[PDB]
Amino acid sequence: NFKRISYAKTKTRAEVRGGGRKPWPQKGTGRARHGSIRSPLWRGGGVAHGPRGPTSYYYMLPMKVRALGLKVALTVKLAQDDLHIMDSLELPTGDPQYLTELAHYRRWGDSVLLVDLTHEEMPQSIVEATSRLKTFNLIPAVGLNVHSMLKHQTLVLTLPTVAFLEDKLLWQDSRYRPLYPFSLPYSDFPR
Amino acid sequence: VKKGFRAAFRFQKELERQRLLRCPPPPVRRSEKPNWDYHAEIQAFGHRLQENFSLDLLKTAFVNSCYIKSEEAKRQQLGI
Amino acid sequence: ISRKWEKKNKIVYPPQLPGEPRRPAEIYHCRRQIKYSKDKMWYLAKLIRGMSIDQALAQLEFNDKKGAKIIKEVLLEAQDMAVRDHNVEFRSNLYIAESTSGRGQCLKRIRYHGRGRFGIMEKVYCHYFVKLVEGPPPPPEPPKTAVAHAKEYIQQLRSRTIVHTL
Amino acid sequence: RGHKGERQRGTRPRLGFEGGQTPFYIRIPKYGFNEGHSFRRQYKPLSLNRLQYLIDLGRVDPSQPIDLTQLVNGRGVTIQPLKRDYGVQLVEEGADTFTAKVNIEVQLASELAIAAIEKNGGVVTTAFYDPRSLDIVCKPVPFFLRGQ
Amino acid sequence: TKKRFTPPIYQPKFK
Amino acid sequence: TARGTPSRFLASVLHNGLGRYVQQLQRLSFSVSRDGASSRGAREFVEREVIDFARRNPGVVIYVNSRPCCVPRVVAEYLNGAVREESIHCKSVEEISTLVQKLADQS
Amino acid sequence: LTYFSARKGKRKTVKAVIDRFLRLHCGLWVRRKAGYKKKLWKKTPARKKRLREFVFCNKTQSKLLDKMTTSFWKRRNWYVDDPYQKYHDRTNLKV
Amino acid sequence: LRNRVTDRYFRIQEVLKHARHFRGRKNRCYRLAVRTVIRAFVKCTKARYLKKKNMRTLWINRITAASQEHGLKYPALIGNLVKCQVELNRKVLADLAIYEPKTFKSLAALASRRRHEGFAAALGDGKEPEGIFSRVVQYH
Amino acid sequence: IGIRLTLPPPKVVDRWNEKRAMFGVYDNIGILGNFEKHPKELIRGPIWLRGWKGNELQRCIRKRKMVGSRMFADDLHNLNKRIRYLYKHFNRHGKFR
RNA sequence: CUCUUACUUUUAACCAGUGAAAUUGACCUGCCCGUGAAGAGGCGGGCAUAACACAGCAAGACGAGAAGACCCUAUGGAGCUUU
RNA sequence: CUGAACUCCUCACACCCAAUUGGACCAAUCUAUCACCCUAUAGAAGAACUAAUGUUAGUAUAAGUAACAUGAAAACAUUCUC
RNA sequence: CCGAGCCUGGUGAUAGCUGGUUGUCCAAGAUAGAAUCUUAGUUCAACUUUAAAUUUGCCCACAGAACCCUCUAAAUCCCCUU
RNA sequence: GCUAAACCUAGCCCCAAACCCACUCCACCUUACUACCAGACAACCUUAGCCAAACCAUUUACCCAAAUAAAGUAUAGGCGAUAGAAAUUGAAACCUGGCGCAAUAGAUAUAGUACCGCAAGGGAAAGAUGAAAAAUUAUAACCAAGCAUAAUAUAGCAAGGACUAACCCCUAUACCUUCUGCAUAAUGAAUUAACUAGAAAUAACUUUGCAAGGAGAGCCAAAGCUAAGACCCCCGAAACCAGACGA
Ligand SMILES: [K+]
Ligand SMILES: [K+]
Ligand SMILES: [K+]
Ligand SMILES: [K+]
Ligand SMILES: [K+]
Ligand SMILES: [K+]
Ligand SMILES: [K+]
Ligand SMILES: [K+]
Ligand SMILES: [K+]
Ligand SMILES: [K+]
Ligand SMILES: [K+]
Ligand SMILES: [K+]
Ligand SMILES: [K+]
Ligand SMILES: [Mg+2]
Ligand SMILES: [Mg+2]
Ligand SMILES: [Mg+2]
Ligand SMILES: [Mg+2]
Ligand SMILES: [Mg+2]
Ligand SMILES: [Mg+2]
Ligand SMILES: [Mg+2]
Ligand SMILES: [Mg+2]
Ligand SMILES: [Mg+2]
Ligand SMILES: [Mg+2]
Ligand SMILES: [Mg+2]
Ligand SMILES: [Mg+2]
Ligand SMILES: [Mg+2]
Ligand SMILES: [Mg+2]
Ligand SMILES: [Mg+2]
Ligand SMILES: [Mg+2]
Ligand SMILES: [Mg+2]
Ligand SMILES: [Mg+2]
Ligand SMILES: [Mg+2]
Ligand SMILES: [Mg+2]
Ligand SMILES: [Mg+2]
Ligand SMILES: [Mg+2]
Ligand SMILES: [Mg+2]
Ligand SMILES: [Mg+2]
Ligand SMILES: [Mg+2]
Ligand SMILES: [Mg+2]
Ligand SMILES: [Mg+2]
Ligand SMILES: [Mg+2]
Ligand SMILES: [Mg+2]
Ligand SMILES: [Mg+2]
Ligand SMILES: [Mg+2]
Ligand SMILES: [Mg+2]
Ligand SMILES: [Mg+2]
Ligand SMILES: [Mg+2]
Ligand SMILES: [Mg+2]
Ligand SMILES: [Mg+2]
Ligand SMILES: [Mg+2]
Ligand SMILES: [Mg+2]
Ligand SMILES: [Mg+2]
Ligand SMILES: [Mg+2]
Ligand SMILES: [Mg+2]
Ligand SMILES: [Mg+2]
Ligand SMILES: [Mg+2]
Ligand SMILES: [Mg+2]
Repeated sequence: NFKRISYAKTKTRAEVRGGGRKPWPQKGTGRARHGSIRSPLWRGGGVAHGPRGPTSYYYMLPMKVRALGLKVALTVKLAQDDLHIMDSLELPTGDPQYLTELAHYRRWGDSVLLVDLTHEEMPQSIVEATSRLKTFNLIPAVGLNVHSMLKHQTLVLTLPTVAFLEDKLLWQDSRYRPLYPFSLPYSDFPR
Repeated sequence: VKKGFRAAFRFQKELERQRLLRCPPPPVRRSEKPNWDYHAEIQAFGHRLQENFSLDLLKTAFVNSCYIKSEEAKRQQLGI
Repeated sequence: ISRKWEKKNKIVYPPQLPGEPRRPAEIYHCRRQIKYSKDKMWYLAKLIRGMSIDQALAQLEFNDKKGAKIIKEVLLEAQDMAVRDHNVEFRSNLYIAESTSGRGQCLKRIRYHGRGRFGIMEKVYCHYFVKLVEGPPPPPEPPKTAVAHAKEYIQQLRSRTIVHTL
Repeated sequence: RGHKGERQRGTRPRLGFEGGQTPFYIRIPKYGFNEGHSFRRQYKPLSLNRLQYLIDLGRVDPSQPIDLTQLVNGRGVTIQPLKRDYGVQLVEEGADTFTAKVNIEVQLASELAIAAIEKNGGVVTTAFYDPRSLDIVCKPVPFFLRGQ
Repeated sequence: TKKRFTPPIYQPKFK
Repeated sequence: TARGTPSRFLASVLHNGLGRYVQQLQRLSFSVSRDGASSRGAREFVEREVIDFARRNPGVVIYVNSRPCCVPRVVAEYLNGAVREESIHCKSVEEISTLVQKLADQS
Repeated sequence: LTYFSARKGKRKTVKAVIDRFLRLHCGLWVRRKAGYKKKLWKKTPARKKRLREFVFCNKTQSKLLDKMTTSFWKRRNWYVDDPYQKYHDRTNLKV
Repeated sequence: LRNRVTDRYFRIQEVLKHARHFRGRKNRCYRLAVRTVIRAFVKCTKARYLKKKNMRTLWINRITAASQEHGLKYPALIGNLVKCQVELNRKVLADLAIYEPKTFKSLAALASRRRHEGFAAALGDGKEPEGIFSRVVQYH
Repeated sequence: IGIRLTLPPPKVVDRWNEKRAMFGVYDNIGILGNFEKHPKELIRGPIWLRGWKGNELQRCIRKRKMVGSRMFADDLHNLNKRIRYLYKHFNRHGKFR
């Protein structure tokens, strides 16, 4: 929801074309009294309380909270025997059928999330096997998120990725309160 | 047209019931309907009445000559 | 709009067995979009309801209403339709089983009134439905007699129980 | 919403309106409680207990001169120059337990706080930073990114 | 007691 | 409603209980789903409860058809020919155990 | 009161409250007496003595004055040599 | 997102099914039937007090009639059966007068016997002992 | 009347297409990226709504000062009228004061 | 006018054709006395009472029609006059 | 003796005040993920109508009522009456 | 429908005034008064609701609360115990 | 059994991106759409008022060239209602998407047409087979009110309790609104379908996170701080002002 923008919008009685003239005199006709033909009570009139988009739903959880949800997802995957550590994502062949028969023999699951350290150092073997599959997706370690971990049943991490995650997630557990954004120069950051 | 599926599905069920009442189907044997095991239904028959029936005998108490004669007619047509 | 009345002459019954009784023939016919009121036409369809084909044609032949000449035309063409298409041997061996009127698709015109006022008048239309059945007209039900009234009253006196007890 | 009136129709009078009689916030005379509040100088207090607590944890080293920058870098104080803050005032709370030899620079200091620092062999000096310099001394890095 | 008169209102012809 | 509904007099089936008592419940047909949260309570009733319920009622034939379904139902058939259909949708095991037993007690 | 301004979209402050009242950080509001400069020649010294005293306001008044002011006037200030510095905190208060 | 009621048909049919047996337009038009269905349910809820009341009125009328056949009045039968420790309610008494007439005459003779013993005791000053049917069984 | 007589066409959804399979990726670009980027910068849409939230009066006021000089005359006039109506409702009408 | 009457035409009613409008909470829509938001077809106590069209009448339905134009209220309007 | 929704008896129990206030559930719709004769857990919202002399459309009531219309005969040529 | 025309727009004019205000179920719940161009309204108090903290609240024994004065009033206030 | 019912497309909305911008011939400022004759007329100028202030009379926010922050601060003001900066600070930016509508919706739009008005101006309604209609004696039926099939039998808000039994017996003063109080002869409603009405700050409460620190510069802080959740309707005057159109 933090990146949701609703584009729905309706027109009020002030935005519907026409509707400036009083339909008929206030008294005498024996009919109900109306001021415009575009009021909500009318057919073709404005919407009293409708969407007034574009509307944003932006909000931010505290950094320490968002970093803690990753720890829980990584912990739940291991406790439920859904986490698998690798040394390298290099396949013998770029055949997508091999990666599928390999996840069924080891009984991984119907969906697998492959996490590599960087996007440029990804072996071409695994890049050619996951580009043609739908449930075997490959992301870099920087793109790890609770939603994709929960959608996929099995999680696969490489050894470099493990060290990468521990460094980033444990830095929140021991850090000062920010004087200025962490994107600016600091004494010991990054590394 | 209103969007949704629950009300349309629920309305089709009422139409079926209405159709059955207007045109009720002919009755059929319970064995033809689903969820039937003759051997299990005949054991309960005895236990239900608290009697120590003999299955071999009780199964022949429900077999009638008319059914035997017709059962043969079905085989003759098929040569079995 | 619905046109089910014309589809009733297309049902085909299975051949009857030798012991079964002769089945009477049923002939459905109608006329659509008649420039006439269904309320005025109802009095004509109620008249011949239950009559014979030849008696109904005689009552409609000397009636002054406009609907009479229209129904009589529908009966004459249903009579011929029966013997020609529905295997009816005698054209006089028919009686009016069902006869009613229905509302048709009507138009709307403006009727002017005084003081710049106006009304909305409708050019009325109607349908006429008739069903012919082979055979003589069923005998009318005799009026209830005193013996039946007394026989029914004593039957109510014998069906009464002791209420609100054992 | 209730029944009729201004309550149900949403036409209540403004906040403070008492129905017509001179309101409470208007029948009271005016006095200069907050006259010139935006031009008064403020100083975030720094107690000797706080300072000694920062030194015992290593967040502020007494081996080098202690100035306003080192205090901020150690999260010892939080200066708000935009809120008419002019620095820190060294207060005397925790003078008895204070035991540290430091060279601290503070914009204000009490007579007793000075004695506690000069008793242990330290030096305390008072210096003035204007609002512009005060923002630079507290956050130098954001200032070095301006090319000034 | 001002003279109060309501003028007739015709409806759309197409109806 | 009374005036908007029908009525009957108190009665029994074949003078039941006069010479001997005969259980009128004759058949029970469950329709549970292997997958589906609606059938969670029905699956646990089939694992521990239904087997012990059949031991006590040997005159009732119980059928458990596990198939895809969004609303699990239990159909009870009685000697007199009556058929009562009921839904166990999103019901706990304790709620299904008191319902099935009610069906066994009825005529 | 202006709950949403037309330029910033935020709540405004009533400046008639700022020129008459003082808010202590604890939540108390201090005021003057109505008529401490009016017709002193017909009033007694006892009445004049309690007319030039700074008094507190009640719960209903203080809740209103807090709604008529923004959060900037409720912050903790550290003015230099403030005469009301000691009154911004309560001591030995229960319940 | 525009949401509309898609199942308004079923919402009104659970009201009209209780109005099918009404008369007039309040058996098919929701606006009219809802106000008469709501009155029917209230009448049915308050009728549970009248049913119990009218039953006891019916029993008493039948007991009164069965007691006059034996020359007794309702108060003399009910009041004197309680004095004989016989706790039979109106429902049972009315059932006995219809289906067990020989037992109801025995109960009326008992009440008439206990009634006559009460008069005899009212003429004495306590010296004479209590009647045979006037004795009371004690429960400790 | 008011309810369809037939069932609608089935609603087939692919739960494993590109947009659903890769939803949520790069939401922690800051935590895991040394805070070079902020997640709000991944939001696309109106330039006056990126990484910002408000009510209709706040949204309308913000749109008028950010893209109001590029708006069509009729749309701008309606925006100003909407701001006037909302100014009166929020500041003068309601149950609470 | 006392004091009305007769005839003709229109209307009228009947047959045929065409075919509006205001109105309408639902109605299985009686009388007397009493009661009651103080004037009851609908409540209480009594009386009356098979069903049904057509033509007439105008006592009632506080009958229809127009959110009373008289009167008062609104920190509601407007026209005119003025030291 | 009759006589209540008072009280007892058998069983059960949150299950009879306007405005106002607090709380427990929920129809349908969309989205995420399940499910797969129609559901589940959550997130969202143009999210529920026996009443505004309400808006539009349909059809009744009044009512087959009010009201409307074509000079005559004949050979349809023509003539007659006004 | 000229005590001052019509159309469009400002305009969703304003209305302390009338009318209307859409699913289920349970619960608590009737109020001294002051000010006000104010008495067809509002604000404060009082009553009422929810959450929290704490300790007393209700009922009430003696003793005790005015002279001036016409009803030598029914009563109240205070109040441990219970 | 009639009348009807039902449908999914037409297109539309909000963004993004990109600046935008004609043509056959002939005719058209005179009475426009009229081939062809003596002329000289020329453009610029503070908006007001409704409303708020519970009247009203000074006054009462209206993009004006960078998001944030400084700050609703300085300051202005029947010092009332309310109005309201700057210095300074300094961010991001990949059109081809949608927890948007689906024929009373969404553009008024099938069209600014039909129609109304002298004129300015106002301003609609609606469609639905199938692969094939060069398969049209075709695409089944079942559903609103309204009628028909099928008028009616003492007595009464029309039902409920019931009953062998429809009625007969017993019990029962329609609904909403508005009121001290309505069966009231007080208001509204012929009926069916669809459409038609509670929008948010301050503080506080509840549930997480971290903790003398909290927060993804700004701000708060003598257990606080961050985040989330959860409270504020609809229709209606007579009027006022500006600019056009009309003898
Ligand atoms: K407000
Ligand atoms: K005469
Ligand atoms: K009359
Ligand atoms: K009248
Ligand atoms: K009223
Ligand atoms: K008022
Ligand atoms: K005014
Ligand atoms: K339209
Ligand atoms: K009244
Ligand atoms: K009236
Ligand atoms: K009325
Ligand atoms: K009403
Ligand atoms: K002229
Ligand atoms: Mg407008
Ligand atoms: Mg208006
Ligand atoms: Mg619209
Ligand atoms: Mg005319
Ligand atoms: Mg109201
Ligand atoms: Mg009031
Ligand atoms: Mg006629
Ligand atoms: Mg009326
Ligand atoms: Mg009377
Ligand atoms: Mg008559
Ligand atoms: Mg007359
Ligand atoms: Mg009036
Ligand atoms: Mg005025
Ligand atoms: Mg005015
Ligand atoms: Mg009793
Ligand atoms: Mg009780
Ligand atoms: Mg109880
Ligand atoms: Mg559900
Ligand atoms: Mg849900
Ligand atoms: Mg709604
Ligand atoms: Mg409706
Ligand atoms: Mg309505
Ligand atoms: Mg008439
Ligand atoms: Mg006539
Ligand atoms: Mg004529
Ligand atoms: Mg208004
Ligand atoms: Mg209660
Ligand atoms: Mg005054
Ligand atoms: Mg008052
Ligand atoms: Mg006490
Ligand atoms: Mg004003
Ligand atoms: Mg600036
Ligand atoms: Mg449209
Ligand atoms: Mg119908
Ligand atoms: Mg009666
Ligand atoms: Mg209502
Ligand atoms: Mg009154
Ligand atoms: Mg009453
Ligand atoms: Mg009446
Ligand atoms: Mg009135
Ligand atoms: Mg809100
Ligand atoms: Mg003016
Ligand atoms: Mg003018
Ligand atoms: Mg002229």
